[PDB]
Amino acid sequence: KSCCRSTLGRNCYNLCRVRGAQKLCANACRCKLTSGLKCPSSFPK
Amino acid sequence: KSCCRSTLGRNCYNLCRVRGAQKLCANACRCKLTSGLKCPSSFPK
Ligand SMILES: Cc1ccc(S(=O)(=O)O)cc1
Ligand SMILES: Cc1ccc(S(=O)(=O)O)cc1
Repeated sequence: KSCCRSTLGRNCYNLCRVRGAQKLCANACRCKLTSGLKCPSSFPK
Repeated sequence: KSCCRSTLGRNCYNLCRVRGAQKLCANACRCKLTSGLKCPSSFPK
C-alpha cells in the first residue's frame, strides 16, 4: 500500500507508477510503502 | 532541458526518469521542459 503526504505527492506517485516501480516512485514522491491495511495519519493520501 | 522548482523536485525527476519519459516525469515532479538552454529562474534546479 502506498501512503503519500498530500495530493501533490499522490499524483506524483500515480504518474510515476505508469512506468516505475513502487519503491522507486515512493522515494521520488516522498510517499511511504506499508504492508498495513491503512495509512498513518501523517501520510494520509 | 528539464528545469525543476527545488532540490526535491530534481531528485524526483531523476528517479522517475530511470524508467519514465521526460514529459511524464516533469508532470509528476512539477518540473518544466524547455527546448532552450536556460531554465527560468523560477525553475532553477
Ligand atoms: C511533486 C511533489 C510535491 C510535494 C510532495 S509532498 O510535500 O511530499 O506532499 C511530493 C511530490
Ligand atoms: C518530492 C517533491 C517535493 C516538492 C516538489 S516541488 O514543490 O515541485 O519543488 C517536488 C517534489
